[PDB]
Amino acid sequence: NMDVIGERIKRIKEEHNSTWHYDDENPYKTWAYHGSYEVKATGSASSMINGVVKLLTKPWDVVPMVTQMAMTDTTPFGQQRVFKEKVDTRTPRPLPGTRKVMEITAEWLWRTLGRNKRPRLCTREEFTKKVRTNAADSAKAAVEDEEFWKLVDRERELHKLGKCGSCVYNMSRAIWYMWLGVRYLEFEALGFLNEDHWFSRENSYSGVEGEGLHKLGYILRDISKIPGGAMYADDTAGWDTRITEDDLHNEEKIIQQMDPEHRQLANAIFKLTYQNKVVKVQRPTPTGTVMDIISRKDQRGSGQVGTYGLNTFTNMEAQLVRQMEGEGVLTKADLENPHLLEKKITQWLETKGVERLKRMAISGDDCVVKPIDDRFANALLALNDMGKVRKDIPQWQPSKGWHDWQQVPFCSHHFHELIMKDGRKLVVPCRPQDELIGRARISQGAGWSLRETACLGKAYAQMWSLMYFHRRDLRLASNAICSAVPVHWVPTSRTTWSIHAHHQWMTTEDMLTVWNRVWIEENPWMEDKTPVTTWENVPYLGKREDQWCGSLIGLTSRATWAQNIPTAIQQVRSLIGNEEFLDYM
Ligand SMILES: COc1cc(C)c(C(=O)NS(C)(=O)=O)cc1-c1ccc(C#CCO)s1
Ligand SMILES: [Zn+2]
Ligand SMILES: [Zn+2]
Repeated sequence: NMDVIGERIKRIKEEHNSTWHYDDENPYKTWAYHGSYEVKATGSASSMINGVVKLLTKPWDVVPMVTQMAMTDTTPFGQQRVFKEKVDTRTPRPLPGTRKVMEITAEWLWRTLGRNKRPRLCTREEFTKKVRTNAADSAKAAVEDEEFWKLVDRERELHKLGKCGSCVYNMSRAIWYMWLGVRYLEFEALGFLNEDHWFSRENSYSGVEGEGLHKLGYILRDISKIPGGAMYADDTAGWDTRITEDDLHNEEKIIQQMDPEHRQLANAIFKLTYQNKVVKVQRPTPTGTVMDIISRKDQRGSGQVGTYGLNTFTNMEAQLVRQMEGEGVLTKADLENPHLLEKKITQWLETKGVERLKRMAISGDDCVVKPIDDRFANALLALNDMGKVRKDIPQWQPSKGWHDWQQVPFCSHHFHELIMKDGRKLVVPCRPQDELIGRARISQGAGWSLRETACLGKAYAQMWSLMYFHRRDLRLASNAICSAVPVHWVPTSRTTWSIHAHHQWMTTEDMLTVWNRVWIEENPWMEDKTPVTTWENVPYLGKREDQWCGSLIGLTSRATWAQNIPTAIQQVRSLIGNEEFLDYM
């Protein structure tokens, strides 16, 4: 193993030869531990609170989920316990018949995914444009420095030789340049999966990449029209820790479709940074804080360019295998059999594969599957054996599916079908309201002025006006925030890092105009393009559904908040100062 990871550990060991030691009280059980060095502790035990959002959501000061969200421990202590609880495990090797079906399905799926698209290298200028559009950080400064690109070039020359010197995953500007450089090289070799939308629904059938939260419910409703059994949406317990050596070798098959110069760099990423990895994690000790240097051959590195796409790929494969078991194509005897008949798998993929992909909505580890019947509920042999054990349910207990697409969980949301006052139907995204309020009350970092805090508050308010307008409390709080924040101040930072977010709320354009563009003009499931001219015609969930999804409507404290909200708005305005404000109430 040292022939692939040895150089990286050697450079770390040499840079910290003063404090480098082999701490034999290290807690690693499934990861190879190489050594430790002294570091300055980073992170926080609590998240910073957005005062503008907090002042305008007084009834949620007394809400447990809202309080919990504001916690989140990122200190070496928090790092260590998350590591222990999840990441320090070993997934049993799938059986030989299971490995054979996975291999056949992976080959077929990669061929299907690359039927129209050809892989390509991503560039310095693409990465630069992405970093700049995200910053609008020291990454924009690094990208502007020529010396960063020279370090990138030197690392790439090692990769071309089948060597790695500085690509270390993290759980001086040199170590920052080496981190950003590692990320650029991964983007260079595997970025095409995202940049050329390989997991778009048109290209992958099951995929939803590029679709947007506002489209996911409509796609779930379209899946519900397909004849078959219930809709299943099982959660995997820590998916990234369940990515096996066999999954990694199956994902690597995409290199067969690459040009020689591309294949060489992508092979370097796979072999040196995915199938082998050097990881840095902080750990508190009685003497202070230390950085541990660890390594392993499997699992997925969560904060990587290829993670979403490769998790989507492996989940599509795993769900097709489960569909085959449900249909009787794969038996218990087949999974144990190294010599299992490849022909029946090939025949099922070639005749039914695409139709079975159309029965799914897959986004990374998130899946919704509508099998041909309910035999799928009990088809658990391959799923458990591939290592994709379902979260909080005994291993052999049948899955529970839904016969209403509106009850189906997907991507931390569920979706409602609303009837507008004019008779038109809308499909809207929704989640427990406490989660929406709790998240909006969290500020992103310390040393933030009232202006930056208010502008992030406005971003949350405008996201609610666009995606969660159907929640009575959120429309009211959104109107309150936008009345409290100067009209000409541009929303800043980001409300989410979700791939399903297109950030149409990041504007000073009228929110009703943005609402019409997204929900009416651009909406392919909205045949009638008649605009909505007033928010009074922008619908709400039925009051009982709003309440079932966490609304405080009907409570006295909520009525008291709604009545007194001009007072709280005025208090925010007075502390912001003499600026131009508008009355949205
Ligand atoms: C599936 O969508 C999401 C999934 C998750 C888990 C989270 C989240 O909680 N993010 S977080 C941890 O607060 O950063 C956020 C969203 C989105 C919010 C708004 C969106 C939009 C749009 C249309 O353009 S998409
Ligand atoms: Zn490297
Ligand atoms: Zn709901």
